[PDB]
Amino acid sequence: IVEGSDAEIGMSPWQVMLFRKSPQELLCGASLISDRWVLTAAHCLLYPPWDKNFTENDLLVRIGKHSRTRYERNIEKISMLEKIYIHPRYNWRENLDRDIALMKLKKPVAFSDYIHPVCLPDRETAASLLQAGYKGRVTGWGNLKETGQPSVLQVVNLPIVERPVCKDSTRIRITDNMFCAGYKPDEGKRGDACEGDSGGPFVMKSPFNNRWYQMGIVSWGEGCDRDGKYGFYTHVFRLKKWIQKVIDQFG
Amino acid sequence: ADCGLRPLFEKKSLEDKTERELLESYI
Amino acid sequence: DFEEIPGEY
Ligand SMILES: CCCNC(=O)[C@@H]1CCCN1C(=O)[C@H](N)C(c1ccccc1)c1ccccc1
Ligand code: NA
Repeated sequence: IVEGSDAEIGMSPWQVMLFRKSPQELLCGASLISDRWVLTAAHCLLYPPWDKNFTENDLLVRIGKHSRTRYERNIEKISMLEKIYIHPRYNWRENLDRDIALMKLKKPVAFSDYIHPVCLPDRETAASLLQAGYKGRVTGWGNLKETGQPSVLQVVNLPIVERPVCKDSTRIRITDNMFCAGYKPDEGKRGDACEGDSGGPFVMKSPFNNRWYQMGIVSWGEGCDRDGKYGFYTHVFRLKKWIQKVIDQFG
Repeated sequence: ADCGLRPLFEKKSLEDKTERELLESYI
Repeated sequence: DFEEIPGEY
């Protein structure tokens, strides 16, 4: 996260770290959606241009974390993957369309003060909140700058951007399964996701029921916090049918 | 269920330092 | 710079 701030303790209890076993390193962010299911970006698990194709056994999920590097004894829980599910129409060749993946955990994780699932939006939630100018929140342990690493989880609040503005900022073909967020040059305020924040949640707090919903998944950008560029997010509600199908079949 | 309600915030009626900025944007 | 995690994992 570029131009964010240190998270408060328990501020993002659904935040998940995807951790590579060997070499031991941060792979991506992710989110907890129930006691056995974790959501992330497909490109965290499968991206042939970079020779990325992880299997279950290559990764661990670490839940309830704050410190990036510390083993948070008595606070974090480390879980093993039972199965990975990548959207079958994930477009890694072109534009990261449908950049979404689910991971089923071997055992349920116990909820705590630091570990708790985020809600997924329904149609009404999406319609009311996914509006230009409405702000959401993005969190992760990714780079602090484009071209280093935070000691603790970082947070930044960013406004959703009008679709014509998103399209005009980029040469990538934008789809309905994506939205963009970030401040414009004239707005003065800054912030963006960066390398290692991928797969992390973009969340909004409903003013109707005061619950946090995951509206987006950190998907792609062009640099980090560059003037005139925006961060792009997987549109969670647009893919909820696939999410539900997977959970209904395999849960 | 209890999704989206944080033990250290919503469940205790404590607000985090910047959630108000989100609310103020929901115009 | 990651601290080692328990062997159980
Ligand atoms: C914090 C987000 C991190 N996520 C990532 O790093 C992703 C992983 C794959 C590359 N990627 C990018 O964000 C590129 N940087 C992006 C791009 C490349 C060139 C010019 C404009 C956009 C891209 C967009 C769509 C398809 C391919 C590549
Ligand atoms: Na920008």
